[PDB]
Amino acid sequence: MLEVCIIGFGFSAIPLVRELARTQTEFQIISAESGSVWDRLSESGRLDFSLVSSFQTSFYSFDLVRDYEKDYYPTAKQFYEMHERWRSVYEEKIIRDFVTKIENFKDYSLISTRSGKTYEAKHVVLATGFDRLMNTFLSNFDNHVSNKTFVFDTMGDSANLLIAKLIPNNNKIILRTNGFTAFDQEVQVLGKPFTLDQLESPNFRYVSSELYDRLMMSPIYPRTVNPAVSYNQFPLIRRDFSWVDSKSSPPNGLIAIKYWPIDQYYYHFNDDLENYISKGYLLNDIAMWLHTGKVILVPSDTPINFDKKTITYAGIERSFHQYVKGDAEQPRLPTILINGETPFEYLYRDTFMGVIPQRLNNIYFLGYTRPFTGGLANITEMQSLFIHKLITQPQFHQKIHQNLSKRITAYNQHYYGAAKPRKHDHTVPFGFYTEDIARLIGIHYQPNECRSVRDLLFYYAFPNNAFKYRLKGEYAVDGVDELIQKVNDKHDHYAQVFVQALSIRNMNSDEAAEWDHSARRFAFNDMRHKEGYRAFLDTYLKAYRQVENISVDDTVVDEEWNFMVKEACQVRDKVAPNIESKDEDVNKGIRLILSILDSDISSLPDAQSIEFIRRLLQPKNYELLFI
Ligand SMILES: Cc1cc2nc3c(=O)[nH]c(=O)nc-3n(C[C@H](O)[C@H](O)[C@H](O)COP(=O)(O)OP(=O)(O)OC[C@H]3O[C@@H](n4cnc5c(N)ncnc54)[C@H](O)[C@@H]3O)c2cc1C
Ligand SMILES: N[C@@H](Cc1c[nH]c2ccccc12)C(=O)O
Ligand SMILES: N[C@@H](Cc1c[nH]c2ccccc12)C(=O)O
Repeated sequence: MLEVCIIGFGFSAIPLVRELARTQTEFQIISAESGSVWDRLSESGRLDFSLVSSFQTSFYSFDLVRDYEKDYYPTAKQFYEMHERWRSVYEEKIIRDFVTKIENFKDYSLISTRSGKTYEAKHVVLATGFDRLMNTFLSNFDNHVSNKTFVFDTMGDSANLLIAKLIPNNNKIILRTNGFTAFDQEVQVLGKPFTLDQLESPNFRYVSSELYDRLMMSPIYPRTVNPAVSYNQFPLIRRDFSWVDSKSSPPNGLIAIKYWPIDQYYYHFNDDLENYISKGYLLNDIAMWLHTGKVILVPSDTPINFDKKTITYAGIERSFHQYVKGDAEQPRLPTILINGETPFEYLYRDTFMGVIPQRLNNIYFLGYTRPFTGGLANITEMQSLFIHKLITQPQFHQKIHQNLSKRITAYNQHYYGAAKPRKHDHTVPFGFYTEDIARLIGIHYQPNECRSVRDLLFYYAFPNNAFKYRLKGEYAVDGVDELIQKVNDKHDHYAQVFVQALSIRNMNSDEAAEWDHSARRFAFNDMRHKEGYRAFLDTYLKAYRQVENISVDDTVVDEEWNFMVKEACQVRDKVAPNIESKDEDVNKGIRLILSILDSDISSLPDAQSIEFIRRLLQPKNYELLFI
C-alpha cells in the first residue's frame, strides 16, 4: 500500500517532498503534463515581470541559506528557474497524468486518472493551485493595443501588472471598484530600504489586540486626516470594512496590492533603466498613476452599457476597448468522494489551518492559504512541515485530529468571528499563520525564555519567516544560524520596528494614526513623493517603449481623457494644497536599544519603556485556543 501520494507539483509541494525524502517515507507524485501558468508564460516568452514579494519571503529556507546576500525582489524568470531546478531533482518520482477523482475510505483513498490508471494511497496531499480568470489576459496579452480605454471592476496584483504594461502605450485606465488597499513594496526607515514584510513585528499581538491594531491598521483604515495619504486625496480608494468582526488585526480576508513607489523604483533602477525593465522590473506605481491621471477612480455604480461598449463620466460618452471582470480564484480540486459516494464541498473556513478538511481521512491541502503580504513560500514551507509531521508521526496526527472540529470552530471564532464566509477567507497575515503553525508543531519560541534585549528583538521584531522556525528543533535546516546573522546585521537587529511599538504603547488609535504620518516620507501611499518624479516617469516610459519595440505619438493628445482626469482628481486638487516627529522618536529609540542590546531583561531597574520591555516576558494575550 503506497504510504503518500502527492497530486500536483509546481512550487507548493517542494518542501513537503524534501521532508518525505529526508525521513525516507514512501511517496509518489502525480502531476499533469501541461504544467502551470509559469509553463505558459515561459513558452510564449512572457516571464518579463517581477514578484510583488521579497526574496526572504518567496524562496524556501534551504535555498536562502545558500543564496541570500541581500534583500531584493526576484524576477518571474528567477522564480520559474527555481521551480524548474526543483522539478529536475524530483522528475523521476513524478507520474505525468491528471487526477480526475479521489474516493476516500477510512484508511486509504482510491485516485482515478485521465489515462485510466488508478492508485491506492493511505495519505493524499493536494498541491494543485488555483484557476484564475485573469491568467488568460496575462498569458495572451496583446501589446499592439494603443490609445484604447480599459475598465477594471477589481484591483489586484494581476490587474496592477496589466496596468503597468498598458500605460506605456498611452492606454487609459478606469477603475470602477469598491476601493482597494495598496502598499509600497519597499519603504525608507531613516535612509535604509525595508520591504513592507520586515516592519509587521506580529508577535506584538500577544501584548494586546489593541496595541498591534495601532501598529498596523492606520495605512489601511481611513484613520488620519493628513492630506498627504492617497485615501484622503482619492477617497474612492477606501473600502467597506463593515464585514470585519474580529479583534485580530490585520483581519483574515483582507487582500492588498504591493507596488514599487516611484522614489524607491528610482533609487534601484535609474542608472541602468532599459536593462532593469528587460529583466522584469516594471514601474507599477498605482499612486503615481492616480496623481498623473494615467489611471482614474470612478464610483462602483458609474454609467456603462456593455452593448455599445461605453462608460459615461461627466458628459463624455467614453468608448472602451475592454472590461476586465475581476480575478476570481478557486482551488483546482478534483472530485473528492466522502466514503466514496458523497461529493466533498470545499470551503476554506471548514478546513483546519487551510490544510485539514473535515469528513475526509488522510487528505491534506497544500498551497491554498494566501499571504496578506510577502510570498507564498512562508505559508507553503510551514504547511509542508505541518503536513509532514501529521503523515509521518501518528502521535501528532491523533493530537490534532482528536478535537479537530473544536480546533476549527475556535480558529473561525478568533479570526472571522460572526462574519459570513467571504471569497478571500483564505488570506491571512503571514506572521500570524507561520507562528500559529509553529505552535501546533512545537517549533515556536517561548517569549519567557528571552534573557537579553537582543533576544526580545529576535522574538518580537525579527519577521516570522518560515526559516525563523528552522534554526533549531525537529525541522532544523543547516545554514539558518548564518542566515539569521546576515539578516540581523543588515537590518540593525530590527531595532527600528521594535522602537515603533515602544513609541505608540501609551497612544490611542487617533494619536497612533497621525504619528504614523508625521514622518517626511511615511511608509505607504505618501503623495508628497510623486510630483518630483514626473520627468523620471517620462524617461521610464521612453525606456519601456525602447525594450518592447513600441512606437507611439505623445504629440497626439487624447483631449477626451484630460477632461475626465479633472473630474476624478477634484477632492485631490482641493485637499493636496493643504500639505505642510516619528522620524525623531525612532531616531533616539534605536540609539537607546542599540546600547542595552546584550543587557539582561530581569536586571533592568524599576523612562517607562523599561517596565513595558520587562512585561514582554509575560505577554497577556498569548492564548490561542485552537491550539
Ligand atoms: C501571475 C502570478 C504571479 C504570482 N506572483 C507571485 C509572487 O510575486 N510571489 C509569490 O509568493 N507568489 C506569487 N504567485 C503565487 C504562487 O507562487 C503561484 O500561484 C504558484 O504557481 C503556486 O504554486 P502551486 O504549486 O500551489 O501551484 P502551481 O504552480 O499552479 O502548480 C500546481 C501543479 O499541479 C498541476 N495540477 C493541477 N491539477 C492537477 C490534477 N488534477 N492532476 C494533476 N496535476 C494537476 C498543475 O498543472 C501544476 O503543474 C503568483 C501567481 C501568479 C499566477
Ligand atoms: N508597522 C509598520 C509597517 C506596517 C503597517 N501596516 C502594514 C501592513 C502591511 C505591511 C506592513 C505594515 C508601520 O506602521 O509603518
Ligand atoms: N496573481 C494571483 C496570485 C498572487 C500574486 N502575488 C502573490 C503573492 C503571494 C501569494 C499569491 C500571489 C492573485 O493575486 O490572484
